[PDB]
Amino acid sequence: FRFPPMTKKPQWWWRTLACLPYLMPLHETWMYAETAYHLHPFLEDFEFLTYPFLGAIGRLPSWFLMAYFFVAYLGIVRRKEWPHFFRFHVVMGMLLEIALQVIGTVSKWMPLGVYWGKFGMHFWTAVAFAYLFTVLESIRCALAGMYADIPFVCDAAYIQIPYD
Amino acid sequence: GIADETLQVVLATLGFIFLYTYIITGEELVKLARDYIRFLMGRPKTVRLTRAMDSWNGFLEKMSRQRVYDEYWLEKAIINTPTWYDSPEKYRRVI
Amino acid sequence: NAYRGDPGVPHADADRFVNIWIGSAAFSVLTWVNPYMWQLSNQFNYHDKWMLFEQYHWKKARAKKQPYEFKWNKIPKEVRDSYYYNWPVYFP
Amino acid sequence: LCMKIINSVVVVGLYYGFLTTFSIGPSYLFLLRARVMDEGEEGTEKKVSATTGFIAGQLMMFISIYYAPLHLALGRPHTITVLALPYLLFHFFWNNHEMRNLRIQCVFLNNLIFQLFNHFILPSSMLARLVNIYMFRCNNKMLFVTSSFVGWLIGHILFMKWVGLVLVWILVSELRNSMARIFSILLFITCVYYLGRIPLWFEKPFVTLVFDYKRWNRPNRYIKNDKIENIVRNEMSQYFFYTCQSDGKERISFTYPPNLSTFFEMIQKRIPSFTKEKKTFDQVSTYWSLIHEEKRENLKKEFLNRIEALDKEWSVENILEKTTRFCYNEAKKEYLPKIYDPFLHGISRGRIKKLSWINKIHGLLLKINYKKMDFPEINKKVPRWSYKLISELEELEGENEENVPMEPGIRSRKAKRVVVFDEMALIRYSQQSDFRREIIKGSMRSQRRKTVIWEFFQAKVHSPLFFDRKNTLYFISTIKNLISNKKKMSYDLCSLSQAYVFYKLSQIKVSNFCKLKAVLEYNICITSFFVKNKIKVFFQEHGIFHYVNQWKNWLRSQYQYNLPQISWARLVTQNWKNKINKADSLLNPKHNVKKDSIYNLFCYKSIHSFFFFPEFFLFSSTYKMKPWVIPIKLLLLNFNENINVTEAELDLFLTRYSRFQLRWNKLMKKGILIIEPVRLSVQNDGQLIIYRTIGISLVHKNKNYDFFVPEKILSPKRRREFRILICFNKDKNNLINLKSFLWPNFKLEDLACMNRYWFNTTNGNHFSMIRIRMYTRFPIP
Amino acid sequence: FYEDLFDFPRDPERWKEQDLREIWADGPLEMTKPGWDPAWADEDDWDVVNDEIQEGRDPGIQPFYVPYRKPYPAIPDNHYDIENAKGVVEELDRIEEFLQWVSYIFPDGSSYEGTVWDDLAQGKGVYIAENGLVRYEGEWLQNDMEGHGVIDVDIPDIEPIPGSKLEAKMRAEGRIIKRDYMTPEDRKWLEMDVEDSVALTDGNFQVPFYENEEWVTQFGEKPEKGRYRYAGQWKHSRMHGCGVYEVNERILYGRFYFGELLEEEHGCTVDICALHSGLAEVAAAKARMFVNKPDGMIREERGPYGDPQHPYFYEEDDVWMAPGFINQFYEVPEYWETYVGEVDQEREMWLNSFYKAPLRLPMPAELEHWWENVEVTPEFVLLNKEPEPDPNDPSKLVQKEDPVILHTPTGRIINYVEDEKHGIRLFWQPPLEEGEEVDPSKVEFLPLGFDEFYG
Amino acid sequence: PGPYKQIAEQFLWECENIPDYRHTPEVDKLLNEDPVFEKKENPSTEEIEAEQKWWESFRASPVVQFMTRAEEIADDMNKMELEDNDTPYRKEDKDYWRAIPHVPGFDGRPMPRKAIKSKEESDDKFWDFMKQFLFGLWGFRQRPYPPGRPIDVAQAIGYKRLEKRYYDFIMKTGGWWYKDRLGRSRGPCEIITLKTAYGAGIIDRDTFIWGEDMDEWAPIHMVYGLEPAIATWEVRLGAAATAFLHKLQKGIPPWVPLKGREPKTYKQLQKEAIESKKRDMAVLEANGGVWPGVRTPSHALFLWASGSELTTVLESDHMPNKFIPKQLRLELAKVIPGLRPWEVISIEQAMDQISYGGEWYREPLGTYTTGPPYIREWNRSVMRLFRIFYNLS
Repeated sequence: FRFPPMTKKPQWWWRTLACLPYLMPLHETWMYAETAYHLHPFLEDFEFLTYPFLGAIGRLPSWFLMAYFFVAYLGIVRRKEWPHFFRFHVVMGMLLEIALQVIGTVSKWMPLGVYWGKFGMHFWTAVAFAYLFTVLESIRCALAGMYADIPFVCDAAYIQIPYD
Repeated sequence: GIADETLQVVLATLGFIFLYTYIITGEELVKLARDYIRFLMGRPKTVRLTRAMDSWNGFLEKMSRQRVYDEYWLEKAIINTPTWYDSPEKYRRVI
Repeated sequence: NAYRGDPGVPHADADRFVNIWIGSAAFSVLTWVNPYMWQLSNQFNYHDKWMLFEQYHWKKARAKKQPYEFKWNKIPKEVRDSYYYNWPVYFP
Repeated sequence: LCMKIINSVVVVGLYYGFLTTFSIGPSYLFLLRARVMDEGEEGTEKKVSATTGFIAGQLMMFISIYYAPLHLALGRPHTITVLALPYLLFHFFWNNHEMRNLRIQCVFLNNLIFQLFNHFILPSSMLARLVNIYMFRCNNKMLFVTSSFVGWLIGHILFMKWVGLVLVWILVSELRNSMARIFSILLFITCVYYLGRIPLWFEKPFVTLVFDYKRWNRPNRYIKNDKIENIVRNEMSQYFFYTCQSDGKERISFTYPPNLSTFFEMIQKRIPSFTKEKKTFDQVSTYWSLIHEEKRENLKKEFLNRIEALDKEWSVENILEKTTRFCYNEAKKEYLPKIYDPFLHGISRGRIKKLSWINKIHGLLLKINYKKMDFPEINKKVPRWSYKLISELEELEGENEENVPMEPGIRSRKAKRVVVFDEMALIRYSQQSDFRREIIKGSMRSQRRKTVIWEFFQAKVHSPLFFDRKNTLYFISTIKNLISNKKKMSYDLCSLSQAYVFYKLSQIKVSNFCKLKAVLEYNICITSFFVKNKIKVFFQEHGIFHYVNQWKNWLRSQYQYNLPQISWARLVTQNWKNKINKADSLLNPKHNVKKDSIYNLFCYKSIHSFFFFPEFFLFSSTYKMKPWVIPIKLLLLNFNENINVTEAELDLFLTRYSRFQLRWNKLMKKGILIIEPVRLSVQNDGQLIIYRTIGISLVHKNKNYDFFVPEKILSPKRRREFRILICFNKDKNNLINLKSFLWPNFKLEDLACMNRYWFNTTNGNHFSMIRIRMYTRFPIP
Repeated sequence: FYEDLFDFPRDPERWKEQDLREIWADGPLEMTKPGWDPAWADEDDWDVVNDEIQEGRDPGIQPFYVPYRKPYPAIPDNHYDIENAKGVVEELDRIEEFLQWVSYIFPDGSSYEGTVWDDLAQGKGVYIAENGLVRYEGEWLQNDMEGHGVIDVDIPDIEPIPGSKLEAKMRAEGRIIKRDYMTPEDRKWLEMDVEDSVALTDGNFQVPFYENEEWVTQFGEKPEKGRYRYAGQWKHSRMHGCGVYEVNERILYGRFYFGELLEEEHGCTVDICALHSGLAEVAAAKARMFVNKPDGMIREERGPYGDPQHPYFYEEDDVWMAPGFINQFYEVPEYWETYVGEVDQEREMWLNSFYKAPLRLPMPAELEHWWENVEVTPEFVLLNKEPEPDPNDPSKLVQKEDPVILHTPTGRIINYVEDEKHGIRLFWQPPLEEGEEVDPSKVEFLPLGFDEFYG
Repeated sequence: PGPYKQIAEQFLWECENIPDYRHTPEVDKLLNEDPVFEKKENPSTEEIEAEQKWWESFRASPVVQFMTRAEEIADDMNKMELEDNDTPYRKEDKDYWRAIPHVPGFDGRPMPRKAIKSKEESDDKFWDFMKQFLFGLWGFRQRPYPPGRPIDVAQAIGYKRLEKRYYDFIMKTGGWWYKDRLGRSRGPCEIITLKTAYGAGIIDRDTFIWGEDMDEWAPIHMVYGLEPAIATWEVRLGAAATAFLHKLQKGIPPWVPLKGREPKTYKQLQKEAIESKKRDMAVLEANGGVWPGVRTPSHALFLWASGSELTTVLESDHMPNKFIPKQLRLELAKVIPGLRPWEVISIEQAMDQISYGGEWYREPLGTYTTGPPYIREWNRSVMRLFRIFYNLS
């Protein structure tokens, strides 16, 4: 119905409410990184730090988790009455973890000979650290009241499709 | 010009204070913070603050006791200890 | 960029994520080069500094007259045990 | 003079401070940040401010060693280690983020503050600690510290100047932008590295309590043999400064007991003029030497009296020095209780373990005249791992098993619960390779020493060691054929000749120095020397040569055997001789037994240049016919002188075994399931050892004059200290060699080598074969 | 069958317990101790033995110590990480367990200083009991004294109470009194101490165990007071092998079988016993290096508190005490010169044990070569007759009968005749030992390889 | 007088002076003696002609010729046997194998070293040693081998492989100790502590050290993987700088090496060891068959090996002397006229009761033994299956 009009500097409503979709990717970094546990001790403590949040979920029935994706994809990415600064961050956090999932599946598909070896763990520690710090920097960008233009996929993949 | 930047950064201040008010801390903090806020300047201010300085004046009182109970404690500890020869009963039986 | 409209909302500089990824890759390669990253040691050992302090002041006191009382002994009890049990792993 | 200058504290300080210039660390990141934004007029100001801040921070860090306020401020390990990470993370994320004076002050303050965090150093911080080592034993401390700081500053200035000049002597803009780019990369790498490592009473880390020294910081095992746990820790000392006499000089001990010092001060505040001895503390104490001299004189007198007792018709056993015991009445053989005996138990007094008579020190302590349980943290308890952890497998079975553990704490395999596919209750399915065997969640898992990832590609867990898994030709050929023929169950009749038999006979006796080779080679180039007559006797005795039919004479002195009732074969041999004048070999079952004896003889010769002892047959038969009972209860009576005045069946049965094994394929129904108990030797007590040691003499009793060594009179523990005090200021020959076997110098080294590598080297007693190399490597090949 | 899975180096010489001359037993299921040892046999052990007799199985009991055989490791068919016996072998060394230097005190008063494995004494260590009356220094294996070691046992001797008539009698007969060789202050202090102990004891005077009449009943005499010592080979916490046994400086030697001294030497001659005694002494010296651990229970309870102990903080006057080349620039104080010289000599010998000994003695490679190439029994042996008597002078043994040659492997006998050219020509004798005979007619005359011998 | 008094006085004098027996003229004469021949002035023509005819008759006996040929054949066999074992199992160990000189044998010939030739043989040796060692460690059944049976597993594994593996092992361990000159134990130390000590000259390659999984104290140089872990380039630089500075301080020219650091080859070291053994044997021979002297040598008492008890044996009384030392006891006796030992004993007992209430002992040395961890869970699975079986089917 509105929005247009379009703001100049976003208030702290959206600054707080738009970085929520970075929660599950923040806590889902270590799912396929157990091979790097032989390399970095902090990955052990990160697991037990994210355990309370993964325990918070589950008491909510699975339909909530299965419908969150559809609600985000066709309640915020549709129609115009929503800030373009906030829906952008929603689509930022909604399929940032799809790349992580794809990497996970291509990792499991590979044989265990090269996964647990000295190459798989060295690949996965770097992947996990880079992904975690990317998520943290996206959170910082959201808190700063500006977009999060990650180099390769952000602009095109997440500005073309969420147009309505 | 400091006023402008301060009024910009206060927005981010409220931003992340509410952000980490709305994390796992938020899930146990429904109970915790709701109790804390529904009588802000009220019951929690007068009940939880007491528990807050309980630890403070606590280790103050322990340091005071260390001041006061360090005079002859070793003497009485040695006297009130049974051995092959000495015992508190023997001491207190005959002056 | 803009495909529906935003006048002046800043766009994040892309070099930050590039720096993060490059640093992660470089850290992985460096760890491959040197796995024993826990062997890195601090510039000073705290107990060594305390021993030097006590030695100097003890010598200065016994040079003239009066005995010397050690300041390390006046440290609270359950910090000395903590250091004694944690130094080999935390402060080598 | 150039000699006093070298032997000066200033020169040593400069020399050992200059060496620290060869190090590097994260502290130079802000120095590089000084140059990233040097473009512009403010760049010079930025550079000088950053350099001055760095220098001031290093100077303050140096000064904090001896200045009490700074030492207290920067003497907190826990606080600095905890605070290191947030500073770095904030500085990164918001370095991304009046004129210029405020900025100059800010950069100077930042550079000064960064130096106080005690950063790590590449490759190592040894060169920094060399300065502390030489600080400890130097005399003038301030001069040494200033000299070391000046030397470090000089080295830093010198290498910066030389590097700069060599760089400006002989892409460029690309690198100028790239350094700005890589400052962030280096900062991120440092942040990650620290993140992998971060986890006068004014010292207050007591508020923290986050380090939790009782937790498991090592990837070690969890000791849950039955339930007990709480195993002791190896470290049992403490940190507490005190002044004690080391040998005869005053020294400071950094591991003194606190209770001892507390009692010492308490008793010192009660009596005067006891510690005011006022003599050479740092030098030797005359009391020490006087006590040593008195002890030496008394020992010499006692030793001389004991020796003199020998010359008056006394047996050696009657003058030997033996541990004694006070006897009260030899008529009834009634002694004092061994606990109260000053000789047997004198030192052990004053130490009590829980599984007329008016004291005068009590009067002194209470400041009272003669008459006719507080613990301010002086107790010491045995440190044990008080935390009781459990595995995930410990609470996985059953819908009703509730001791309510929220977190196991011990990682386990990936087993599931449901098996059915009703009536059966529960079994386990895992079917996977496990990399987290029994590790504790607290440990970092990154420094296990038995299981590693060794290769580029790896699918399972392997131990590193297990993972990588010309005219003499004819007779020589005949010898090889003969020696290989003895392996088979057959010998060729014509294979061995007379020459072979003579060769085998000759190869028995051996010689090393002269030989026929040396004697015949020195036979030529003659008419200059002589040949000794002893070798003539040697040759005649061995039958080699003397001065007809020398072959028989040689085959007459080759150690013939003695009287095997020769008649049996000799009656056949001789008549065989005059009448001709005109494939299966024995098994030898005693081969293995003789091999060990041959090995023992070989060892002894190297260092120094009817199947079970039929004596036991009658004993065993008599015992097995009718066993006898040894009354050891009566023999060792009053040893301590203190007489003064089917589920349940299976589970309860297994409690009698400390360890046991269960194996698959009642009496026969229990004969299909194998139980293999493991039995541990824990019966080693003093009584059994004493009985075993003293029974030998009793059993074997009912069936220079003699190389006298005077020091054998004294007890083994007293002869050593007597010598130390002094130094401060046919069977006869065999028995003598046995008694003085270790006297030659080389014997200690040879016996040590043999003990290392010659006995019990594969039975689990020695680790020398895998841990210790055999030959040195520093000699030039 | 289960044992056939665990022998896969395929030992060619087939070693067995008979070759070690030891008797092992299976061990009944209801037995707890690791051996029979009639000394510690209790009533329950007798009940178990009687039950085994009644069932119809031989218990295997002897008049001496009988070890029980140990079991084989179990192979679990669920782990997916073992699947085999080599899997068990590789799993055994993947366990995170290491040798630890410990220093413990036990409730009865005993103590141990040395290395341990899985809370059991392994390697070198020192065991002390009965307030120093029992002391062992040597190698251990599974909480048992095994290998080489030295044990010392002391039985206390009579000491007179001061001022007593027994003291006067002992002085009259000339025996040595220990308290006569102390400073007067110490002597008076000890006299007061003994008076206090006697007063405290009251009438509770004890008779020690070595004064019991049961000793006379069982052995005909009470054990004698003095010093006992054994230095040799150990096994299962018992003396086993060649060793030297001493009682008040009287030497006994020979072969020991689980604490029993055999009457014959059985290969343990004087030289071999001396060699093993020296090895035991060296092992005890090695084990003594683990005594007085600075962080052990023993040091804290009673040990010295003034020892330097610091790794690299030496005072200017204490640098000479350090090892390494740094002490070459600092002089030893005059009070320590001789002792430092002797200690330096001993340390140099200890270092040469590693640096120079392997260049003189054979090593495991040479030892293996010798073990695979040695000849236990010579192929040819000479034989003769009598101890060679000669009834004209007392002995003067002079050989007259020609010797004979025996081929030990095949058991054949070789005899020779006398010819002109090649000295004595020797031949095969068709008869041989254990009985072979019946007329000589034709000979074999094995050839001579002199042409081939000389090439 | 007195036969034993003279011996006691001789022992006292010897312990006071400590003479040397290994450098007497008689021993030196016996060392470079004439084992064969007695070269001397010629005793006229008859003696030299008699020796000539004796030599001619000696070289004509067929027995002598046979002995010479047998000696030559034995030498050839030994040479071929040495030639057949010139390469170890692993190729990278060839230089180390070939550099070490051979040990002389009983006959005066070099003793060959057995070389593993095939993969199967190396695997057999490795598996035999590993099985026996591991079964002995964990209390299982092991084969009844003699104490002297050798297994050469070091060559089968490889020397450089052991070096690498135990370098990795050492890099993850701490809690080290070393012995000073007097024999006391210094520590505990980390790898950084050992580096700091090594760089200052306090610790060198000859220092005896004890680590986690070793059975006895050994020099730093001998331990596998310890020298690479400690002696890095900066540690070597620091040690060289310290040595240079102290050499300049003492006036020694820098090029002169430290004592015990002269360059030597393997042959020279072997010659020195053999010469020392020969000198000791000559000393034994000169005096008869016994070592001279009435006092046992100091090295036979193991003074250095018992250094940690020097303070304990120096002072030893019949009182605890822990809370009330002897000097304090004397001062108390000065203050308190009628002081008796029982009061001091009671005070010591009370003080030892206040701290360590009844504690400071642990359970005996077999109560915390678990065995292999996997066996316990295997037993649990077995008992669960047994419970399933016993109730149903």
